[PDB]
Amino acid sequence: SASPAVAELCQNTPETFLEASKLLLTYADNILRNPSDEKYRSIRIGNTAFSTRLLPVRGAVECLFEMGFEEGETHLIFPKKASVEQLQKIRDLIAIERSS
Amino acid sequence: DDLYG
Repeated sequence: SASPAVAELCQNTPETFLEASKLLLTYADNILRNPSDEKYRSIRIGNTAFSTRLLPVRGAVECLFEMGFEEGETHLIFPKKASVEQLQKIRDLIAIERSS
Repeated sequence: DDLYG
């Protein structure tokens, strides 16, 4: 498990790292723990939290892409084809760094 | 704080 996105995410300041990694864990966990709830599979690119606290942060959007999200015009979508396994892998990597 | 919509 050697993620370029997670390594980049860890290069942020402690404060920003915490803020962004927290959001990333929530996006992952909501899908992992509610796999039949479609509402957790799409994130609006213009959502205030997402656009201001996640997207501007080096490494963070790439963590979503490595999890399996795809970028549409207005949303990032976790598609039907995407494995929980790859999603879980990135969640686990980020959580280690938050405990670290 | 809504993260989705």
